[PDB]
Amino acid sequence: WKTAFYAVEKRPMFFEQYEGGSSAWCVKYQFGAEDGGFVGCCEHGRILQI
Amino acid sequence: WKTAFYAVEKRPMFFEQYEGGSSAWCVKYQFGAEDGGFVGCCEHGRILQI
Repeated sequence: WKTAFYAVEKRPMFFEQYEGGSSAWCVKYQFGAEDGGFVGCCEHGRILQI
Repeated sequence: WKTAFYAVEKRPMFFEQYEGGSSAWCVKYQFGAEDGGFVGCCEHGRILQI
């Protein structure tokens, strides 16, 4: 797995109040994160199935 | 009435500029308050009718 697959990390989670839409009663919070992944040469590795 | 009917108050009326929906050419304002009441010993008072 040190060469079969790969994970790219860009930005961890973030939380923030969403000003606008907040009508002094319904406080609306927003959050997000960003990252991804992909495969290397998918020959190093196999899958045992029935 | 000092013991027949009770009026309960929670929050004096509050105002606030409604952020969101208010822009460089308009302003939105929003107010609210919380009050209520109930009867105490309604065996105290009496009513006169026809």
